[PDB]
Amino acid sequence: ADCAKGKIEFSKYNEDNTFTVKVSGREYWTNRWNLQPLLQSAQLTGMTVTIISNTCSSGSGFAQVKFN
Amino acid sequence: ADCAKGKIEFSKYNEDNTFTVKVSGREYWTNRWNLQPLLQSAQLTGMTVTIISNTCSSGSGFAQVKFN
Amino acid sequence: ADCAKGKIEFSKYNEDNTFTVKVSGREYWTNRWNLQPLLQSAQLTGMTVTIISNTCSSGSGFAQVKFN
Amino acid sequence: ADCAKGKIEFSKYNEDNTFTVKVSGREYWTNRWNLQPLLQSAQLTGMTVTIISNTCSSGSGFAQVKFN
Amino acid sequence: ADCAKGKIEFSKYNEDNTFTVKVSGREYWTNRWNLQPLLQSAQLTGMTVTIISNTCSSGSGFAQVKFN
Amino acid sequence: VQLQESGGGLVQAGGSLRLSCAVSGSIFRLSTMGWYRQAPGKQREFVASITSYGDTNYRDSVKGRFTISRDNAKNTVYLQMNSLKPEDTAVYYCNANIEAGTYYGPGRDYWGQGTQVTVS
Amino acid sequence: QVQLQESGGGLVQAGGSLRLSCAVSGSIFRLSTMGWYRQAPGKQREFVASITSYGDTNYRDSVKGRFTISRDNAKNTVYLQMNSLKPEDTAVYYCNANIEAGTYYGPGRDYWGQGTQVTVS
Amino acid sequence: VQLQESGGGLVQAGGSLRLSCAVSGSIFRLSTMGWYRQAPGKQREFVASITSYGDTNYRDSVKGRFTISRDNAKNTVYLQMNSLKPEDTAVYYCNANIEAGTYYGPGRDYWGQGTQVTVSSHHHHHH
Amino acid sequence: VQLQESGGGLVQAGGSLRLSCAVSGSIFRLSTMGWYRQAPGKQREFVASITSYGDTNYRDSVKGRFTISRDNAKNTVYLQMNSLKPEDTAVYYCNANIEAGTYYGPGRDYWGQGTQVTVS
Amino acid sequence: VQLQESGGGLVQAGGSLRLSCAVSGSIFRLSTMGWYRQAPGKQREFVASITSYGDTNYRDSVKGRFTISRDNAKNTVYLQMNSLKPEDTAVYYCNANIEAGTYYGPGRDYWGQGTQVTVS
Amino acid sequence: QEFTIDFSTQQSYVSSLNSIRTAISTPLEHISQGATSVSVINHTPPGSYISVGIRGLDVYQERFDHLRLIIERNNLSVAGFVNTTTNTFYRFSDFAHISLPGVTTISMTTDSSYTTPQRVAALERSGMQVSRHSLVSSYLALMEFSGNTMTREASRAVLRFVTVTAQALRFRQIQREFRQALSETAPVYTMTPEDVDLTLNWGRISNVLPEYRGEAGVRVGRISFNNISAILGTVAVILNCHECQITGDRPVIKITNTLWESNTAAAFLNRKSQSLYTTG
Repeated sequence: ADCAKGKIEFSKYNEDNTFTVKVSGREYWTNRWNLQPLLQSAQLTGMTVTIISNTCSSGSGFAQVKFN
Repeated sequence: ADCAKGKIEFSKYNEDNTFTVKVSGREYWTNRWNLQPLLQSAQLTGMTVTIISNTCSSGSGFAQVKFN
Repeated sequence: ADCAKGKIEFSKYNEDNTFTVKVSGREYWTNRWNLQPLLQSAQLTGMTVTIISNTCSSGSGFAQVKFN
Repeated sequence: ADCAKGKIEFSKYNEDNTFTVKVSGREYWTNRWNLQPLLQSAQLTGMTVTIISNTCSSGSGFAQVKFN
Repeated sequence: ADCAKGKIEFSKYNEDNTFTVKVSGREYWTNRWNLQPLLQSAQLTGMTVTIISNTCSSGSGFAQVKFN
Repeated sequence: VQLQESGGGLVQAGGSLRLSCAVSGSIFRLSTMGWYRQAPGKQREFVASITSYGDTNYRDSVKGRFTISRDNAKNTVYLQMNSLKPEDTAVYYCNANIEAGTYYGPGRDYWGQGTQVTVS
Repeated sequence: QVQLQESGGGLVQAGGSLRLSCAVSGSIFRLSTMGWYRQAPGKQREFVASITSYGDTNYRDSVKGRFTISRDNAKNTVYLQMNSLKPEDTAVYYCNANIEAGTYYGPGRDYWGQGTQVTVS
Repeated sequence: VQLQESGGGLVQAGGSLRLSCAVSGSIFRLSTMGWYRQAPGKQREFVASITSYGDTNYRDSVKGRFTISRDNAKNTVYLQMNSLKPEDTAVYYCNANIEAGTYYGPGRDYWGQGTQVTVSSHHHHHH
Repeated sequence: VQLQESGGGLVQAGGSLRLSCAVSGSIFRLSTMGWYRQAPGKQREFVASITSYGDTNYRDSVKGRFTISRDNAKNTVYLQMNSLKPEDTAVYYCNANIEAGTYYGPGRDYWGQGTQVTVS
Repeated sequence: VQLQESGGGLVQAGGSLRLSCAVSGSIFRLSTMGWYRQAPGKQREFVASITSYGDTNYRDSVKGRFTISRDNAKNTVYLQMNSLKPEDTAVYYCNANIEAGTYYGPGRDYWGQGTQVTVS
Repeated sequence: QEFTIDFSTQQSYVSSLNSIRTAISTPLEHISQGATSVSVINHTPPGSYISVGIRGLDVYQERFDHLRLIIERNNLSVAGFVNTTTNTFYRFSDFAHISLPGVTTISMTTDSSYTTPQRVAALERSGMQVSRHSLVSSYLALMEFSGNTMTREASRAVLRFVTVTAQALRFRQIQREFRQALSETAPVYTMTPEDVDLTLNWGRISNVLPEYRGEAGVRVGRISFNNISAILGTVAVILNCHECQITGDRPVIKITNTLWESNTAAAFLNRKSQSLYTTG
């Protein structure tokens, strides 16, 4: 499912070593470290990112992203 | 075999920790994490990327790429 | 708690491999290795960084950062 | 010995996880995973790379590079 | 001791996997892998690096750096 | 690191229970949460699981009847058992299983004390 | 939580055709060079055929030309089309998943299927 | 890598002790610093811990009375124990656990030697 | 992963011989290739190695007579042995040692099956 | 990987000696280098060490009299022992210890053979 | 929208290029230094073209004043070339949209993309020699042409006129180093791997330069501009950004006192820790 599609509004590095990102108006977190430097770059240059997941509410995990 | 030569239309980070990339008309995946920053970089700077596999249909895997 | 919000004035790689960062007027360090390229990126690109910890005196540790 | 000096013409990620770089008109590869982002960044940004090795012929390996 | 302040004139990847940097007029090497792409990002962007060490003579090792 | 499952006592066949598991927040987002079960005498069995990105899985005997969910804010897995059968009687163990792609060491696999569910 | 589920194969008269197939758990399919190994009664385990993530096929000489290995990365499954069999090709055939280097999962680790009987007359 | 603990000894019930534990610099900032105790014939149990970012956690029996702290300058952890009860008599061990997200050796756990706390009843000696 | 030695056999003291070792592509560029030898009776000793960037080392008693080399394209190490003395009689083993800075599998060392060199 | 030490021998009290240890280049820059001694009967004791970045440390019984240093071009460490005492008699060992922050293959601690030092 | 390029002499060449530039584009406020400027092509909607006749290469006489080049206005891409003798305009496949009145129009099989005339000719730009002789030859190569196929020597002839018209229109650097081959002695221009790298990065440079403000340096891709007078001495006219955008919405980042294409910066700030490689 395409949960959100847009620019990364902001991003948080968390104490549990997960990475949170804010797309459209909703927050999403990923526990995959590999996604950290890729996502911070998409945010740097306003790359349109699209978070994919099974649970699409704000506060949900993902481990799938399309970079446009 | 030279499977697709062109610039990366999109990238995808997958749930199984493989990276997917669209070149020419066709999707390809790699299971090599080393290639993830290298491919995101080629996508960011419009590099002509050339994807080398022994199997060329869309949905095939690769572990060898030329960056121009 | 939000300890300091601003641009990273300087940053420092330490001999115990921690990473110190100076934000607002105060110095904060982190043991998180993933945060190292993330912070240096935020510095170079002038991202607004907000540091989050449970102790906020200059010289405290943190493992949580907001990246605007 | 100094074997080649110039900009990286192309670079290639190989199936054995090594990285081939082309400086002057000759090809060199390395097994050092660390050198992968360092070299590709030098390629991306037009840095002058000088490859250093004991065997200097095209198709030779290296693990020493000067970056200007 | 602040040993050298200035911009990275050149950097070199060594065969023992350590990374050599040249600041002011002098050469310094670090064995800390984390420091390599951070030092490269600084060389490219002309960041002012101040190398910190107990021995400040050319060809001395470091494990502490300040980035401006 | 600590897993506290609760819920579940006795229920007459054809009814519903909701088990919950409180997971210590240091590893909750890092793992696919699971539920195993063990009948007296037999050996422990998969029941359901839920990855960090909401992907579910169920043993066959249970599909269509049970559903598993996460409340990511409260660090808990819920297993909703509907229209139960006598074959579902067992001790139900909460399980936390670190996903591939995040690191945490050197654990990786964590279990709860269990909770007894009886159906007659 | 990794499972290799084989199917197909049984009895067939010499000079016949059998299609073996292994369905791999999703977690490690794209990470693995899939293969087939056989064990004949009386002997130890022989390599048969294998295909990398990137479609590169390898074989044992006494099989070249006759068997062909393949992947459907969609169905997460691996095929061994066996053609023109002969009594020396009688064995228990194990499906193999072997995790590739540069995957940060567990390089070189081997997984196995339960085993399948293939007999030829 | 050394963990030097100190303080602790005899104390009448209701009194107080400050345990302190001094860690090598190599490992201090990388560690959640803990205090575990072992009462004779029982097993080593959690008492308190503070992470590198100052997040404190206590065993239920000790909330309100014990309070743990870091001094990042002196590379030491302090456990201040107030209004001690005889249930608190044990050998207290300092712990240094290397946090998820950072790395030192193959060593992910370091321990102190141990140090005896005795909480003592008013009809007892004293010494 | 395989390593196949070749060359070597009977030669007269003073004559020469060229050893060759074919290595699997998966690990050739990843390793410093070496030649070790074990005389009947004795324990296995270092003869020559060349790294991936072509730095060559030799045991003292072999300097000048033996020279090691790589054809990075045919994936093989060669050990040209000139002026063969009778002290050189031994089984020669090909050795692939993966280098600090690169990675393959859990193994860091690979050996050939050995080839015999006999000198009169 | 080789540690080869030298210097040491008989010397009268108040006298001086200079130890030196030659390290393999593959790990020399990766190491903090140390000297450890062991008396007959007693167990190994720390004497002095120097980090890759030049930070030195000494057992306080040896302060003021010994100074340790590196020569990064020769890949060697020295210990300059001045006004030796009888306390100081022992077998000295060179130590190379890989630092938190670099990586060499599975070996993280290396020792040299030993060199005898005697003070009458 | 009809102009000429006068190959008679050094100064008549730049007069032609400049007269076309002033006509096509307006200067940038913050990149001027002695009437020489970097200017941005005007909005023109949307398949607008210019026909630029090649008028020179004969020096003494007035031969070869046939053959005109069609160039789309916003692109500075060459759609095709007319043959004013036979009155037939040979347009490339990918340029179907733009049509000029009267002249016959022969849509061809192959497209204009430099990958194509390099493959079907022989030479590649970079190493490529362009002189006054090679232009006469390249002129006769296009008069002798008919069909919709594209020969080897006609693909050579377009690769040379592309380099000295639309290419040099774009980059003052190519103008300067080529105008040499026009005066007495035929010095002979050689297209260096540096001029070629400029033509590939055209669109990227275009997106960056509008945001420049006396920032000492400029950094885009593999290309560096140390001061305002290295921009000025290299780039002359740029695309209009209002192809242009690769992936972003942020055109630029100011790092220290340098203007980086934010995309080039992003492509070396996305690396993992580095100690993380040891986990292979």
